[PDB]
Amino acid sequence: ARLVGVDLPRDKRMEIALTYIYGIGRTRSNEILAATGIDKNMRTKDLTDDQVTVLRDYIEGNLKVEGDLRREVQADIRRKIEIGCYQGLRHRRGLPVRGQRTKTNARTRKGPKRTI
Amino acid sequence: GQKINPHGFRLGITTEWKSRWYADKQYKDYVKEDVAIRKLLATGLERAGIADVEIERTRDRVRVDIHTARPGIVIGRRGTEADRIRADLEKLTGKQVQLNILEVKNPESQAQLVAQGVAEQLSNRVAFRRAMRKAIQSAMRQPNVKGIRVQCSGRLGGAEMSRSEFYREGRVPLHTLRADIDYGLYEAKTTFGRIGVKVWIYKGDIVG
Amino acid sequence: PRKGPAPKRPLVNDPVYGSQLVTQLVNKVLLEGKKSLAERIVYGALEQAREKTGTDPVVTLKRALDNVKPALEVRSRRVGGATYQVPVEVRPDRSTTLALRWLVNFSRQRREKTMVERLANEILDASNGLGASVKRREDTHKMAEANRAFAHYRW
Amino acid sequence: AKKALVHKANKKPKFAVRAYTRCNKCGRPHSVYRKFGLCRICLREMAHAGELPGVQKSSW
Amino acid sequence: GQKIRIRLKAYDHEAIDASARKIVETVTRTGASVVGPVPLPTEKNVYCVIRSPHKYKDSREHFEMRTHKRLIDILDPTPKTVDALMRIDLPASVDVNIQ
Amino acid sequence: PIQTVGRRKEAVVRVRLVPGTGQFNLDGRTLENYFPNKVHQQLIKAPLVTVDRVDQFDIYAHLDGGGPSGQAGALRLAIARALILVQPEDRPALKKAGFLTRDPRAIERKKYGLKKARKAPQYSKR
RNA sequence: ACUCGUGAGAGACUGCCGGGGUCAACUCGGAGGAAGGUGGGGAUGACGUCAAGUCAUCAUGCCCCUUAUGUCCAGGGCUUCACACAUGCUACAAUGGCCGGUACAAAGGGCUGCGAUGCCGUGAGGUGGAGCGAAUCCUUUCAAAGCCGGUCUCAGUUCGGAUCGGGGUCUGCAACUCGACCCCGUGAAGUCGGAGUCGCUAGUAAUCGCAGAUCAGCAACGCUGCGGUGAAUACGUUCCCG
Ligand SMILES: [Mg+2]
Ligand SMILES: [Mg+2]
Ligand SMILES: [Mg+2]
Ligand SMILES: [Mg+2]
Ligand SMILES: [Mg+2]
Ligand SMILES: [Mg+2]
Ligand SMILES: [Mg+2]
Ligand SMILES: [Mg+2]
Ligand SMILES: [Mg+2]
Ligand SMILES: [Mg+2]
Ligand SMILES: [Mg+2]
Ligand SMILES: [Mg+2]
Ligand SMILES: [Mg+2]
Ligand SMILES: [Mg+2]
Ligand SMILES: [Mg+2]
Ligand SMILES: [Mg+2]
Ligand SMILES: [Mg+2]
Ligand SMILES: [Mg+2]
Ligand SMILES: [Mg+2]
Ligand SMILES: [Mg+2]
Ligand SMILES: [Mg+2]
Ligand SMILES: [Mg+2]
Ligand SMILES: [Mg+2]
Ligand SMILES: [Zn+2]
Repeated sequence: ARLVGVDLPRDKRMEIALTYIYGIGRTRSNEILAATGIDKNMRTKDLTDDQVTVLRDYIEGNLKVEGDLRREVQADIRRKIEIGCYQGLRHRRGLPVRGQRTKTNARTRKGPKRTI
Repeated sequence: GQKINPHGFRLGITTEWKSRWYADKQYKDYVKEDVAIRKLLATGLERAGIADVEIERTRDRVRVDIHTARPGIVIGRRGTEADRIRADLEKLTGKQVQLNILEVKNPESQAQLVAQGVAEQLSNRVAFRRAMRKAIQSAMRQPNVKGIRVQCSGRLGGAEMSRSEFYREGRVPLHTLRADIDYGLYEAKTTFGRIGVKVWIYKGDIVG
Repeated sequence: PRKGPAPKRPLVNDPVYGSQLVTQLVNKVLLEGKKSLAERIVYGALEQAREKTGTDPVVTLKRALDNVKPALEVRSRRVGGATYQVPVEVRPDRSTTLALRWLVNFSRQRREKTMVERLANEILDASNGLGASVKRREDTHKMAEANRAFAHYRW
Repeated sequence: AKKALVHKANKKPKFAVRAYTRCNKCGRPHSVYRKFGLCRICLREMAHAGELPGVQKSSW
Repeated sequence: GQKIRIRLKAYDHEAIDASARKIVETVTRTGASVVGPVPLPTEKNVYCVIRSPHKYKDSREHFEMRTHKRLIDILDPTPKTVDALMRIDLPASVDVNIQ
Repeated sequence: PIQTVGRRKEAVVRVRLVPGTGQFNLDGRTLENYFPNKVHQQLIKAPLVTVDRVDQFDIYAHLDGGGPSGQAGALRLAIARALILVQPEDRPALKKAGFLTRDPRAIERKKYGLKKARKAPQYSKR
C-alpha cells in the first residue's frame, strides 16, 4: 500500500510494514499497534483505508517521521560540528565518537578497506 | 623452573602447619601482622638461626614458638633478648603474646640450620668444596638421616659467571609423596654479590 | 590406534520402529548435539516422506540404503614423488555409514526452501535414482573403474 | 614499588576514590587478592613455605 | 524443650575430630542427650594464581580451603552442662559458636 | 520398603517402587507431560518390557542435580537397580544386556591454559 | 526405613580357567564382579639446553643525578591511527530470529558488604530496608538450550547489530580526551570463504548458562573453575612433523 509517501509491502505483516517507515522501529511498532488495538498477525491483503488514515493522523500528531527527521538530525550535526567539539571533530574527520578500538575496528566508519 | 617446593607438595599428608588459626573477618590483618613480626624477627635475629616459627591464636591470645639450635643467645640468662622481642611485639601491638623456646635434638638433621651454617661459612672465607664436604659428612654421621643433597647457585669464588653445582649421597625420593622430605633454603651474603643455597633432607618414611 | 583395535560402542536400537539405522541417521544429523529437536525433525521428515510415497518408511529407507551403499572406495598414496589413487574394498558397516552420511550432507544443500522437506525429498530421490547421492555414486564409480589399474599396489 | 609512592598510598587520601591495595610485602599495585591482602608472588612463596594457615595443593 | 547449637567448625579433620570426641565425652559424663557430629557440607574454596610472573601463564597451580563444620545439637541444656561447655579449653584449630 | 539411587554425572534421583499399576509420576506429573521426548519415554519404559514384567510397578520419583539427560539416565539406573533388588534372578540377564553396570562418566577436569575441557586455542607457527 | 551431606572400613590383586609361551616374564579369550588387566582425570617436571624471560614484585655489586634524572598538584596521555598480523565474541540465517505458555544444575561470595518484601520507573535505577560474618538471609523457588502454540517463505531479510544524534541513571570533589549501563532514530558492510593452517579418540568434539576473583564505578565476549544437550571413526604405518 502507501503511507506517508512510503510504499507499504505487497504481503507483509503490519509490525514490519510500520517499521519500514523511517521514524518507527520494532518497539514503537508494537506500542502503536497495541494502542490502536489492531491484530499484529493480520496480512497486508486485508488492510482498509480508514484504519490507515487514523494511524497516519495518530503518528503525525504524536511523532515525527522521515524528511523532518532528516532535517533535524542533519541540522544538529551541522550545528554541533560548527561549534567545534570533540564529536564535531570526529564527524569532520570521519571517525567514530565512543572511543572504541580505532586500532583495527571502526572499519564501518572507514568504509571499504584499502591496502597501503 | 624445574621443581616446586617439596614442603608445599607434601604439606597435606606428612607435614603439618606452622601457623594454625581460623579467620574470616579480619584475616588480612592477622596475616599482615604475622608477616610483619616474622620479618622483624628475621631482621633482628641473625646470630642465632631460627629453625622454625610457629603461632597458634584464639580470640586475642597468641602463642609464638621459636625453634633454634641453641637458646643461649636467643634468650639470655637474664632475658634481655626476650625483653627486646616482647618490646617489638608490643610496638606492633600484638596484644597479649607468650613466647616458647625449644632446642632441637639434632642441629645437623634440620634443613634450616645446616643451610645457615653453610651460608655463614661461604660468606666469611670458607670455600664451597670444603664447606659442603664438612656439611655432608656431618649429615651422614647421624644414623637416622639417609639421603642428602645440597645445591648452590650464583657467582662462586668471585668469577664473572654463574655456577650451579650440587652433591648427592643416599636416597631422596622427591616424586614419592610418602617420603619425609625436609626442605630449606637461605640467601648468603658476599662482597661480589649473593649466592643461594638449597638443601633437601630425607629422613625415613611414614605408613598410615 | 597403534596399540590395537579399539572397542566399538554398543549403539542402541530405535524403539519407535526397530531399526538402528534411524539411530545412526539422527546421530549424523546432530547439529551441536541437540537430539530432541534433531530426532523430531527426522521423524517429521519420515512422516512427510510416508505421506508423499504411500509406502512403508522402513522399506523405503532399506531400498535407499541398498541403492546408495558402496562396495569400492578410492584411497590416495604418494610413491616416488608422485601421488596416485588406489581402490580398496570397504566393509558393509563403513558402506552404510558413508551412504547415510552422504545422503544427509547432500540433503543439507538443496534450495527446496526448507530442509525438513529437503531431507524427505532427498530420501525419495535416492530411492528413485535421481538424487545427489546417486549422482555421487556415479561419479565415485567413474573414478573407481577409472583407476582400477592401480590395484597392483594393494595398499 | 617506590617507597614514597607506598607511603603516599598509605596515608588517608583527600578522597576515598584514591585508595588501592598495594600488596604489603612488596607494594605491587596489580595482581592482588583481598582476603589475604597478598599478591601472587607473596601468596605463592608463603603457601610453599607453609606459613599461611590452610592454602594447599588441590586436585579433583 | 530448649535447643542450643554447638558448632565445631574449622579446617582440619584430625583436630576437629579430637574436639568432637572431647565434646562427646563431656556430654557423656555430664549427662545430656546429643545426636552427635552430623555430617555437613564442607566449604571448598578454589583460588587460581599464576605460578610464574611475567607471562608463562599456560602452567599454573590451584589452592584449596577445606572449611570443616560440625553440628552438636544438645538437648536439655543443663546449667552445669553449659558451664562446663564454656569452661573447656580447645586448641586454636577449632572455633565454637554457642548459639 | 525398597530404595535405589541413580548415578549419572552428578545427577541424583530417588524413586520408590509400588507393586500396583504401571503409572509413572515424575515430581507430580506423568512422563507424557514431563519431558515430552519419545527417546526418553522409550528409555524409561525399556526395563519393564525387557524383563517382560510390563505394567506391574508404580514408581514415585524425586529428581535433583544435573540436567535433562542426566536425570533421565539417573532414574534409568534407579529402576535398573531397584528391579534387581526386588528380584535378583534376572541379574545375569541384565548384566549381559550391560544394564546393571552404571556408566561413570561426567564433565572432566577443566584445565588451565585451555578454553574448555581439553580444547586448545588457535595455533599459528608464523 | 534411602539419597541428602562426611567419617571409618571393604572392593582390582591376572583374584580363577583354557591356550601359546624356554615352564619364565608376558599375551588373547572365558566365568564372577561396578570397573580387567596403569577403571577416569588431576597435583606430581631426572641430569641439562636455549648466556631463555623477569634489576618496573622483591632483594642486590658496579656506574650515574643530588640542588637533580628527588619530591608535591600549577592539567593532560597511556585508549591517539592511512594500514598488517595474532587470539576471541557475534553471526552470515528457518537444527533460526521474535512472542506467549512451560521443567530440570553444580559449586561459590558477602562488614563500613550481600541485600528481601513494598512503592515509583520501559530500564538502567531511586525511596525504604527484613535476614546475615553466613546448609538458615541475599546471590531470584540459580537457570539457558530443552517441550507446546503463532509469524516470517529466503528478501541484504522480522537475520544482522555497529556508526552517529537526541534523552537519563549509577560511582565520584570533578565523566570533554577517557568509563559503564538504560531509551529512540540511525540501517552501511558482508551469502561458508585463496593457497596454507588449527584443536578434538568419551561426557570427548560441538553448542547453551552460572560463579571465584581485582573493583567504587567500569573497555570483563577475558583468565579460572563450576555445569547443561551430547556425536563419528580408527582399514595400518608407505608417505609429512616429533
Ligand atoms: Mg580500590
Ligand atoms: Mg597483589
Ligand atoms: Mg562433582
Ligand atoms: Mg562442562
Ligand atoms: Mg592463555
Ligand atoms: Mg631431567
Ligand atoms: Mg640468562
Ligand atoms: Mg632498571
Ligand atoms: Mg639483589
Ligand atoms: Mg637498587
Ligand atoms: Mg598515564
Ligand atoms: Mg595508564
Ligand atoms: Mg601466538
Ligand atoms: Mg543474534
Ligand atoms: Mg519461554
Ligand atoms: Mg520454572
Ligand atoms: Mg516495576
Ligand atoms: Mg537486528
Ligand atoms: Mg555476504
Ligand atoms: Mg541467502
Ligand atoms: Mg582447501
Ligand atoms: Mg554462543
Ligand atoms: Mg570485580
Ligand atoms: Zn606481594
